[PDB]
Amino acid sequence: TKIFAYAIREDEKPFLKEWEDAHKDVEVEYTDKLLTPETVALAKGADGVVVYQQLDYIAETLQALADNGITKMSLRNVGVDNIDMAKAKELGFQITNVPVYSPNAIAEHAAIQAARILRQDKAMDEKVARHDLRWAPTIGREVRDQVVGVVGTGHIGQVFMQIMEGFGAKVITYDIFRNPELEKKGYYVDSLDDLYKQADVISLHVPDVPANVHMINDESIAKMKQDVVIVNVSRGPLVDTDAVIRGLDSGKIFGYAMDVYEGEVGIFNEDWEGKEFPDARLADLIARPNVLVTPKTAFYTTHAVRNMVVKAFDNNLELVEGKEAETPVKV
Amino acid sequence: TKIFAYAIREDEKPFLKEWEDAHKDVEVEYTDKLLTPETVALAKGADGVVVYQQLDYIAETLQALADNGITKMSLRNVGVDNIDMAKAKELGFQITNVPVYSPNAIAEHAAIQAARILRQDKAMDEKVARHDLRWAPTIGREVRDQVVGVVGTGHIGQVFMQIMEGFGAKVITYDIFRNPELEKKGYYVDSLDDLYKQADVISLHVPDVPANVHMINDESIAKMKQDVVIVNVSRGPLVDTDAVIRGLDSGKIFGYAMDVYEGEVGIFNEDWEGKEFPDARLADLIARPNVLVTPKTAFYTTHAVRNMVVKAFDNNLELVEGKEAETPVKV
Repeated sequence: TKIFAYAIREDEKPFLKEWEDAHKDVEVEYTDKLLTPETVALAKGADGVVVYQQLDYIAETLQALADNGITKMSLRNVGVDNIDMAKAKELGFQITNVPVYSPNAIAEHAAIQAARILRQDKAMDEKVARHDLRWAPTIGREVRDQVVGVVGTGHIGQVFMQIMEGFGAKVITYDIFRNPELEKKGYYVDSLDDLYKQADVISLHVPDVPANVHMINDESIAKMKQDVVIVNVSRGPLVDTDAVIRGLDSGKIFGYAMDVYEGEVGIFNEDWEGKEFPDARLADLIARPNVLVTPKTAFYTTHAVRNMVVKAFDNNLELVEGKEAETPVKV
Repeated sequence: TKIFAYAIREDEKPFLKEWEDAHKDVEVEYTDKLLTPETVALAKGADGVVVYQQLDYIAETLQALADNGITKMSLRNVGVDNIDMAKAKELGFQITNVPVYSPNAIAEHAAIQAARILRQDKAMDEKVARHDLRWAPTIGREVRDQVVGVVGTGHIGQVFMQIMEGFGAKVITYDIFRNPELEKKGYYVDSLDDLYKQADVISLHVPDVPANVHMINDESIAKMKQDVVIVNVSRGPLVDTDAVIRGLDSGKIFGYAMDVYEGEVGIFNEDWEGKEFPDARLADLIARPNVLVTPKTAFYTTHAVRNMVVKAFDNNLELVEGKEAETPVKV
C-alpha cells in the first residue's frame, strides 16, 4: 500500500512521520512541488494521493493522475472549489477533504488580535521601536471592561465566546440560527442592530452567504458604538473595506483586525518584498497603527496542521482499503 | 474643602470629572505641572494635595507645601521611595498611596504578550510589513496546547490563571504560601524545579524580595523545557537579562515578553527618538522578532488609571475630614 503526497511543507513533516510510525505497513513518499500535469508521474505506483494547493485541480491534471493510476485524492484543506468536478466524476474519482481541524486556531487568533487592538499594542510597539519609551498617552482598554459581540455561534464563534468570558468580558451574540443551549444561557440579543448598539468589540464568525456580503458597511458602522473594535477572521466579502476605512478615518472605529480581505486572492500568501505592491489600499491598511493585517493565517497553528495532515492521510488510506471515508467530498 | 492635584494627564481628566460629580461639596483644581518648591504655592488655599511623579519630594518641597498650609498628600501611584520621610514626619505629614488598582491590567498584559510570542505574531507582522505575505513557515502555537506555569498566586497571578484557563491551557502554579482553594483544586507543584520541568509558558507574578533576585538565570533556564516562553511583567530584578539572551541566542527559549528591565530607570518613560540611546542591550532586545519589550506599561489601562485617580482623591478626602484613610503610608 502506497500514498504519495504533494506540496508537503517543512512544518507538515513531523505529522507525516507520526502517521507513518502508526501505519508501518504503508509506504509514504512525497514532494514539495504542487500537483500539475507534469508532476502527476511522481504518483505513478501509488494507490492514492494527498494534496493541498490553490493551483486548480484541472482536467488535464486529473487526467494526468488517472493516466498514472490515481483515482483517490485526499485534500488536507477545506475548499473543493478549484477542482474540475465534471472531469473528476468522468474519471471515477473519490475525493476527500478535512473540514474540521481546530476551531481554536481561528478563535484564538480573533481573541489575540482584538485584545491587541484594545490595548493599542501596535501604537506602543511602533513608539518603542523608534525609541520613544514614554507610555502616555497610549493607554490600554482592558478586555474585561468590554461588551463583546459575537456574530455567528458555530464552533469557532463558541470558542471565541469562551476565551472572551475567560477574560471576564460580558459576551453577547447574534446568529439567525439559534443554538438552544446558548439561548437558554441568555447570550442572544434580539437583533443584529441590537448587537451593534451594545458591543464595544465585534468579531465575525459567519459565512459570506449573499445576505452577509458587505454586512459591515456605512450603515452598520454608523449604528455601532463609538470606539468600536471590529475583527474579521472569517471571510473577506463580509466587510466593505472602504466603509471600514471611512470609519477609521473618521475616528468612529477604534481599530480593525483583518485576517481576510476581499481582494486577497493572488496577493495574500505571495512574496511582494522588493516588488511593486499590487494593491495600494491593502498596503495602507498594513501600515496603520490601529490595524492588524494577517494574510489568512488564522488556521496556521501546529494543532491545526497536524490534523490537516493526519486526517487527510486517514481518509486516503480509507479510500484505498475500500473503507468508508470519514469526510468524503461530493464529486 | 478644596483638593489641589499635580501632574494631571489628559487621560486622567475623565476620572477627575467623575470624582468631582460625586463630591459636589469639594472644590477641585489642578495643574499638569510637577510638584516643586515653587509650584507648591499653587496649592495655597487647599486642604490636601493629590500627586504623581518621579521627581523627588524633597525636604524643600515638603517644607514649601507646609508653608502653604498643606500637610496632607495623596499619591495616585504606588512607590514612596522618592519621599524625604524624615522631613515628612518632622513636618507632621499624612501620606497615602494607591497600592491596588486593577490586577487585570497586569494579568491581561502578561496573557496577551504570552499568546503573541506563542503565535509568532511579531515575526508575521515583520514579514507583512515588508510585503512578504506568505504565511509559511511562521507557524503558531495555540495557547490551549500549552502547559502554563504561574509563579505566584496573589491577585494578579490568579487573574492570569483564569485567562489562560479560558483559552483551555493546562495551568500549574507555584507559591511559597499556597491559597487553600487553589490547593484543593490541585494547581500547585511542589517545587520551582517541577514547574520548570513541566511548563511551556512561565509567567512571573511574585515580588522582588531577596530570595527571588535573579531567579531566572542560566541554571533555572537549563531546567526549563525546550521552546519555553518566558513572561515577566512583575519586577526587573527577578531576571538575569543576559541569561535570557543566552537562552534566546541558543534557541532554547522560544521567546521573551518583558515589561520590566533591570536598569530601566532613567531609560524607560523617556523619549530617545532621533537621539542617542543609552543602552545597547535594550535596543537589541526591542528589535528581536521573538522579544516584546514594553516600558512598564502593564498598569496603563483606563480601568487602572480611573482607580488611581479616584482612590487617591478618596484617600485625601478622608485625611482632610479626619477619617481613617483607606491606604495610608507609614511616614
